[PDB]
Amino acid sequence: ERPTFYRQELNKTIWEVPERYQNLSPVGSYGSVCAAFDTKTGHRVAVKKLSRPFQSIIHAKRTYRELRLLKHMKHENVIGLLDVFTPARSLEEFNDVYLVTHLMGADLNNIVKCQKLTDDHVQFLIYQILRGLKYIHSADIIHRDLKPSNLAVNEDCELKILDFGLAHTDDEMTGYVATRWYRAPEIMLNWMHYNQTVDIWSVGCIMAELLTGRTLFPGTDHIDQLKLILRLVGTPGAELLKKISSESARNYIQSLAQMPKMNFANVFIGANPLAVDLLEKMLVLDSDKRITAAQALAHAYFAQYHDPDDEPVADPYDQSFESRDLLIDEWKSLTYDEVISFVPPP
Ligand SMILES: Nc1ccc(N2C(=O)C=CC2=O)cc1
Ligand SMILES: [Cl-]
Ligand SMILES: [Cl-]
Ligand SMILES: [Cl-]
Ligand SMILES: [Cl-]
Ligand SMILES: [Cl-]
Ligand SMILES: [Cl-]
Ligand SMILES: [Cl-]
Ligand SMILES: [Mg+2]
Repeated sequence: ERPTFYRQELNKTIWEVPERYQNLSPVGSYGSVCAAFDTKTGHRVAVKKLSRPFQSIIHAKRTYRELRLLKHMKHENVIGLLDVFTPARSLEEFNDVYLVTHLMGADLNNIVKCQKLTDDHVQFLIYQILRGLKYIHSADIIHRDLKPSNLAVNEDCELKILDFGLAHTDDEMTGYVATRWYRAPEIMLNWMHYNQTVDIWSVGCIMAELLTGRTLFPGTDHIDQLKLILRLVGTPGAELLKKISSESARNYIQSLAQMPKMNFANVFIGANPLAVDLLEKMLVLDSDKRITAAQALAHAYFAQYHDPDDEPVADPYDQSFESRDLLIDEWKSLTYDEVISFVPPP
């Protein structure tokens, strides 16, 4: 049952993998990644070797979280797991974890910065993002890091969501950085407990950028970005203010002069009126009032692609491990069980 493994050193790293994976080629270094040819399936794949997966309790739990999430995702518009393996023959010698996915080429950044996008292209790209998000949200998963570099696109304009947020550093979110430009204001500023509605804010920012060719909220820091956001959508009323938990944050918001919501038709000049309407329903400051993924799929902007019989939901997903307090070797044994129980896709 166990395949034969072979060892090789590539760019100062030892790779020990099943014989089915051939012609390994480093492509980046979380972990290190190689492209390879999978002779069993005929696909070009990415093989990721995790770095120090069990070095702390925090790191061991994150390894388990990533493997559980990738094993669950089975949807045309979401990255899935082709294989997971370890050269260890027993739990006692278990130390390394390797993950195998389809090799991705272009991301949405390349399409946006380069090509000329018709409204038809925007419809199809945003439709596929929302189709994947309906699936993800139906399992009570929040992506939390949706942005153009985390969306893979091929020559036929087909799209996959990848790089789920496995929980970023403060330094990574500081300054003039794309890592913050797509984040909802309530999570950027820790206003309140957040939920899946943060992802719809991100879709609105991405859709705006496809329509204009320009970043919607390219702030030079957290406060500059908040000012750009409030100039477009308006300052909050008393209803949303009650929902912000920090007294200082509430005090700061009330220090700002009040501003009305702008006319989106005079911002997104020449856009399809149905695109403008959908943007007004995503980019809502109060997260309770944003449109959901399931509701957006039925919006008239997507009439040529919407098929309610081909927009599936996910199997239920048990996340109770997230509140569990375990030792390193307990998280490690749980991860080992999930490696050896993996069943490949058809
Ligand atoms: N700045 C800016 C650039 C482009 C746009 N635009 C749309 O939003 C849809 C067509 C179009 O040219 C709007 C503002
Ligand atoms: Cl093999
Ligand atoms: Cl996939
Ligand atoms: Cl090992
Ligand atoms: Cl990006
Ligand atoms: Cl005022
Ligand atoms: Cl489950
Ligand atoms: Cl421990
Ligand atoms: Mg990424």
